[PDB]
Amino acid sequence: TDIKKDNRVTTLTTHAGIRNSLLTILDQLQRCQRSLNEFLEEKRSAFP
Amino acid sequence: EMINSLLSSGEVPGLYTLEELEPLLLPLKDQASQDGFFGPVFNYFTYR
Repeated sequence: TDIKKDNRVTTLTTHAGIRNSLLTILDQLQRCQRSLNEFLEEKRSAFP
Repeated sequence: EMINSLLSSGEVPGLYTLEELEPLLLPLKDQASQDGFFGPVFNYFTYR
């Protein structure tokens, strides 16, 4: 949404500490992948 | 007075230094990441 407000490319250098926001979003996506392992094996047993 | 603080808040004030919190709370970032509790590691330690 804030990128939708201002679309100048050097605004990401000057936002409100985005670095830990990006790293934490990546880490939580890694963890929901590790939660999805079981469903992946279900669909692998589904289609050969 | 120390027991009054440790009852009321959850911390004991002026007990640890600054250097003696990172090699001790360092094994808690993993469960801190997985559980969903945010902020620094010391609030998670106090909550436990």
